[PDB]
Amino acid sequence: KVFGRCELAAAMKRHGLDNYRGYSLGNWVCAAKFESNFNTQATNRNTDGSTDYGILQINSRWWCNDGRTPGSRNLCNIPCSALLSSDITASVNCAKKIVSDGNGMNAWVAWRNRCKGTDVQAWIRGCRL
Ligand SMILES: [Cl-]
Ligand SMILES: [Cl-]
Ligand code: NA
Ligand SMILES: [Tb+3]
Ligand SMILES: [Tb+3]
Repeated sequence: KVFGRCELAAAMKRHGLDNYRGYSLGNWVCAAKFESNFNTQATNRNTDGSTDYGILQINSRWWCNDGRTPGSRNLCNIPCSALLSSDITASVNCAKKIVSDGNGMNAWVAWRNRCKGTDVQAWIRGCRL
């Protein structure tokens, strides 16, 4: 599923991401925009053989099991395919674990390079929230 901007903002708010670990909602919408272009089915293969999955491009080396990432951990206790669902619950719950790791949202390269330090509130302006 390809989310609309405000549709995704409302779903993330319902699942408790607004101000989670201090990151306002616009940070999460901005991250999803540049990680996946709002597409729950996005996948991207990395040079180390791991793959990034879903709207927040969660990585199979640490967070989910895809059966082909040797020596990988499954810290979110989910098959990576669950992160491609039109229902974002699994992605949100796993993202909450990731952002609680030491580096916060710096774990997402696109957030660090394209959202951090910008007017991220613009990503939710005009939305009925
Ligand atoms: Cl915001
Ligand atoms: Cl933080
Ligand atoms: Na794994
Ligand atoms: Tb530690
Ligand atoms: Tb440690």
